[PDB]
Amino acid sequence: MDKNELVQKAKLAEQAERYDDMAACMKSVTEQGAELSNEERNLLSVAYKNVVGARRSSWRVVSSIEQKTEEKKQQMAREYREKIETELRDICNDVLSLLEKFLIPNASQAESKVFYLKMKGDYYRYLAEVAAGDDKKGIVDQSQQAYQEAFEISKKEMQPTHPIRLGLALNFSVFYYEILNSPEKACSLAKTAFDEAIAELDTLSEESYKDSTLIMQLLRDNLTLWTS
Amino acid sequence: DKNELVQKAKLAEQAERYDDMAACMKSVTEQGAELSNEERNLLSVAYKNVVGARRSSWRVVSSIEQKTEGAEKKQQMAREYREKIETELRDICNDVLSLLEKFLIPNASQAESKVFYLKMKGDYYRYLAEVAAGDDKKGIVDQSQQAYQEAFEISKKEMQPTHPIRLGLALNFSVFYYEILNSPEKACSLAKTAFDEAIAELDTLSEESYKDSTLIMQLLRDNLTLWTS
Amino acid sequence: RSTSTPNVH
Amino acid sequence: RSTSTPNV
Ligand SMILES: [Mg+2]
Ligand SMILES: [Mg+2]
Repeated sequence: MDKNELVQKAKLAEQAERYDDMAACMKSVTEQGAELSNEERNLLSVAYKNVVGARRSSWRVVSSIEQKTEEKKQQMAREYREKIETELRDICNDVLSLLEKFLIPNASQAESKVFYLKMKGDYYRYLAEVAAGDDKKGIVDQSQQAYQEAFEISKKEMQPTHPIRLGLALNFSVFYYEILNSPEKACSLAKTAFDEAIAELDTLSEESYKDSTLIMQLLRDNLTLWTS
Repeated sequence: DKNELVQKAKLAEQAERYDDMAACMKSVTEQGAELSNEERNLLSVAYKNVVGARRSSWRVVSSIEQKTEGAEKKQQMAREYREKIETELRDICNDVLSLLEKFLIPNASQAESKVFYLKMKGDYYRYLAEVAAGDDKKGIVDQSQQAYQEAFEISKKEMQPTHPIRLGLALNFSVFYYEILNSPEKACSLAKTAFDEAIAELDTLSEESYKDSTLIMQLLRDNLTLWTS
Repeated sequence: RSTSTPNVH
Repeated sequence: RSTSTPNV
């Protein structure tokens, strides 16, 4: 099928709340090799965010039950967490490898580079949420490095209020808080991203202001939550 | 182990993974032994959640198909996806309906279990009716009517007017009249008498099903006010 | 859209 | 639980 048909299919699936369909469309659009338009890019992101999101959320629930059941009830919770975990790693590995094979090497401008480098940061972070063993330190460093290169590219080439730069600070700050356990570096990173944007609320445009202000709100709420 | 399959079902349920949930209770029902009623309720919640996600996707896309009055490409694409969704939805309804015919109804040994499973049978044929077109549809509608009606007869004879299950049956049977049979006056009078009869015997409410009865009475009355609009 | 019997549940 | 960037 042709890219534009697949896109319209993805939008039907989205409207129907059938995100696995949605991801399968956008995955196959990506596999055609062409650079993604940015409506398309957003579609890929939404599909995959909702598909891992359901697992992340089941994983968390079954994880809590597993650790709060000291019998053979624990054996059953463990096996179910693991089965959930392995679906979740399959979802991240899929996005991760779409990002290595198509999306990052095709990115022509800073904006897209930051977008995908961020996504690569995120999907590594979802894998880190869930990793045990020697696995962990590698996954984490992957995530950190993807964020870091994205961060550097946005401080040099995007405005302080660009939604995609703001979003990257928000998620990079979350990585520092949640994964690395460095609340102090997470706060400083979020606080500067909020302050630099709030001093240029001029300069937002019509296509971006709802997103940029909503992210600024979350930077602040996180700030509030982490200073408690 | 019937009890493992049931413990996983509850786990699936907490993880919001209703297809896993439904697969557990499916194979539980296939062990061929009468379901307990904690079990029967797990089965019913599972498939209600599994089929409900399809019904809701069906309505969305079926609506897009109507708003795209050609617009032929968009309407064709919407039609196709509708039909893909329909076929998942028929598989789910058929799965449940053979569980009802093969295990649950034949094994129901108490009146309240029979009404529960005949109502359920009314329900899944109704979900198939929502979505049938043409030849199929009369047969499907008949079967839904017939299951509710049998249920309705047993429940008037055996259960108290405020029993959650008898109230739920009147609620669904009346929704069948209004929505599938397009007979609103018959829907209104079924719902109104089921409400009035439960108000006449508020003393039959018990502590442990109070809440469900009271909630369904409210839903009865809300349909009525909607249908009289 | 009419309301049918919800989960208990 | 921290909040990350939502969908647009
Ligand atoms: Mg329902
Ligand atoms: Mg995010």
